[PDB]
Amino acid sequence: KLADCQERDPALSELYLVEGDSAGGSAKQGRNRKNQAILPLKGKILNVEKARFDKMLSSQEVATLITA
DNA sequence: ACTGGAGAAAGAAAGTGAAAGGAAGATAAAACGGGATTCATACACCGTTAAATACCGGTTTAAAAATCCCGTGGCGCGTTTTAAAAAATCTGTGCGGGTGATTTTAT
Repeated sequence: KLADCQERDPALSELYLVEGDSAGGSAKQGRNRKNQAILPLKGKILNVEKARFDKMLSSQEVATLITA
């Protein structure tokens, strides 16, 4: 789901987080593809304050964010 | 000749799809054990009598009970271990409005 940029210098790159695919589609068409990236999420995210470490690890959105 | 960037080769480390097999499950056929009938047949209850046994009086005697000395092991005390049961603390889950997403078929 990641739409990456073309710059290879991390000090000149940006990342945007959006709520879902409907917002991501609109964001990808108006961005500057040279040094901007878009990563869509899915709904409300897990509350890590009330959860456990294994429960956090078993999540999918958190894993995708960590990988990104 | 020399320098530094860039592309291509070559080599080594990590991820991968496929692998007997075995303990761990699961599912049927079989052997079992516990009720409803059906009587014939052996068992329960009632008069009669010869016989076997219980009981009394007095011995006795051999065996068991009572008594004394002693020397030990089997209970008793104090202090540790160790499972077992109980109290305390975590883990899921569903109720109803909200946010955002997935898949298979025909022509």
